Amino acid sequence: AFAVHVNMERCTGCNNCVVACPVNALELNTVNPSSTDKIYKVINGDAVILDVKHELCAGCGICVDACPYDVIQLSGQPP
Amino acid sequence: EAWAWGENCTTINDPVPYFDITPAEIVKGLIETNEYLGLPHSVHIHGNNLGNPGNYKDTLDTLRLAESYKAKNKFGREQVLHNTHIQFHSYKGTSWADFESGAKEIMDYVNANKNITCDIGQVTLDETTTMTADGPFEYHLNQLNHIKWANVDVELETGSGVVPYIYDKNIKVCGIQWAIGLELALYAKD
Amino acid sequence: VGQKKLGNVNIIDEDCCTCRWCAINCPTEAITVNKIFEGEITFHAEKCPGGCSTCVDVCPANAIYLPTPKPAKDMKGQ
Ligand code: SF4
Ligand code: SF4
Ligand code: SF4
Ligand code: SF4
Ligand SMILES: [Zn+2]
Repeated sequence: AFAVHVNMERCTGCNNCVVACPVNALELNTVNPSSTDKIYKVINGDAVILDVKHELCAGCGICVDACPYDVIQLSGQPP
Repeated sequence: EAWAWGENCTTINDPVPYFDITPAEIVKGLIETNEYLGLPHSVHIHGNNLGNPGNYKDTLDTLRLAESYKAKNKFGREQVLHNTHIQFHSYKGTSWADFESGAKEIMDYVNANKNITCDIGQVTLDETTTMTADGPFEYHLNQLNHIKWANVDVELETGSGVVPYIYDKNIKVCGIQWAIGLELALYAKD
Repeated sequence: VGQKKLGNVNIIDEDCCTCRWCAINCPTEAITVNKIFEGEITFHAEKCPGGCSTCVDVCPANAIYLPTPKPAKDMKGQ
């Protein structure tokens, strides 16, 4: 239930934070999908986090490790 | 499709990787589909073990797959499957030094069966580029003659291969390849 | 002359976690470790969304693995 922050100023729209998030990958890549909500979607060229109320993230670091030009900061402390 | 992993289905019976369906099953299924829908043209068929000696046996094995179908359509056709470039499928023998023609056997089977129509792939004895949708044959040819080779795998669908080749007159292999198509055409009763 | 055994091998006890890896793999069955916890853990593989090897990365006792993909001509429809 952590909080992710995306630096819009250096986001290129690469979409490798959307493809690599394992909560996004739940809908289409799971047998009998449990939850179909998504943290990121690239609207107007930058990654927007729809997870406003910080309910779905799991601090996995797959998205921080994925962005090619580090731009996603993961906060492990309560918002 | 096994070429997409790097293998080839060298006979009519071996299964596809991860699919465990066989050339025989897929040919039969497509024939049933075609004659059920009543499409104008039949199942045009390439075949297996292309371009190797001794594959007239496999050519007969793949031609025996139509023995239980009848061409039903509102268009006039008596085929149920069309076996193409058969001078390529009518080789005989073990290798390229004990290599002769099986056109006699192939056309005996075709002269028997009336639901099988063919065409010849007569080689015109010149320089040419060979393009078939199957990878393994082109790769094998490249490893034989050490000339260019292009491969275009499609996604969830087919393969490809382009390789120049010299069908020159100064080779026993090319001479016999030329003779085979003429034997096929001149052994045709119909 | 008989036996050599130069030195000694023993387990730091405030760091070991009862994994049973060294006991299971010791050549002479000379290690005596008993797991602190008992129970069962199950993995419903059909619900993992693929590229999330967080469980593999964080398992202390490296019990978890990504089952190696089989080669072609060996997949056998599974
Ligand atoms: S930390 Fe994991 S769960 Fe959270 S947004 Fe990133 S990839 Fe998704
Ligand atoms: S991976 Fe990084 S650069 Fe690409 S869209 Fe996500 S935040 Fe932006
Ligand atoms: S292998 Fe197992 S028993 Fe041995 S030190 Fe490591 S955790 Fe402890
Ligand atoms: S950490 Fe492992 S079990 Fe959990 S979602 Fe990722 S792959 Fe599945
Ligand atoms: Zn062909």
